[PDB]
Amino acid sequence: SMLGRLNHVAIAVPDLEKAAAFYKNILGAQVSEAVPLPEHGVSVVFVNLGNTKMELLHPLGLDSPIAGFLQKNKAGGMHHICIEVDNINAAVMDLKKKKILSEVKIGAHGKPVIFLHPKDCGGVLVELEQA
Amino acid sequence: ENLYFQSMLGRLNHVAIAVPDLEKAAAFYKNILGAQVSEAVPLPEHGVSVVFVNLGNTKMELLHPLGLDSPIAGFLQKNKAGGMHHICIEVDNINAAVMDLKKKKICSLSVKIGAHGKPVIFLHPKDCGGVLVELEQA
Ligand SMILES: [Co+2]
Ligand SMILES: [Co+2]
Repeated sequence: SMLGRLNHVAIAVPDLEKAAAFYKNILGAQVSEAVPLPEHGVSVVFVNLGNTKMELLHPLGLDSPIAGFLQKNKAGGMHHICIEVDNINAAVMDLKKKKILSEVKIGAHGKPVIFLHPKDCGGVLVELEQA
Repeated sequence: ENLYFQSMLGRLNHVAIAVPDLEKAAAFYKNILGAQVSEAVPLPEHGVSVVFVNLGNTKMELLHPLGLDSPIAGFLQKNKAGGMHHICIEVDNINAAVMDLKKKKICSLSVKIGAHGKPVIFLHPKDCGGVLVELEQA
């Protein structure tokens, strides 16, 4: 098998500051500072849960991919999960061979990623990232 | 970063996904993605059947309604194709946690016995950024 550990769960939030402060000051999580990533059109806050991370996303730019998501879910909502694969290239070829959204691109962690359409995943947008 | 950290929040225990078909969802993660998938476990006391997808560092729970009064039944009526439902974070002691939330004037959605036999509570997604968060005793 090529599948690995869950890298992160992504949450689109309508306010980055108040979302990060909730997990930090209400739930007592270890929370990072807001990191702007213009090449991906989001600002990210990393919530470290020990075994995995939570990514709080906020749009950065008008053509941001998650800008439309927050327009349908104005209060926020779960966006996608990220599972690691030992090799992104053999994975896509095994998925293409298995006749299974994204046309391989460098992800928000500097590693190549792809996104699977939620229809084939049970309703959840699944991002596969090179381990 | 080896900083001073005093907190009762723990590891992420699972991420829950409500699916319109348990069998076809479990088969996808097992046979398409190569994940370790459990057999369907019925939980009538909670009105769901659950399939556990073990990713090593955490688990994903694929939920399907079991009974007409299922709690995720309304979710699957709005999201017919499925969707992410909630996350579950462990706490070192559920009782000290709930009152620390009450002291912080945080109104909770739910203490009840959860799907793993341990006491749980649910926070309203408005205060969590849109995600339903379940706290369960570690
Ligand atoms: Co991501
Ligand atoms: Co749960």
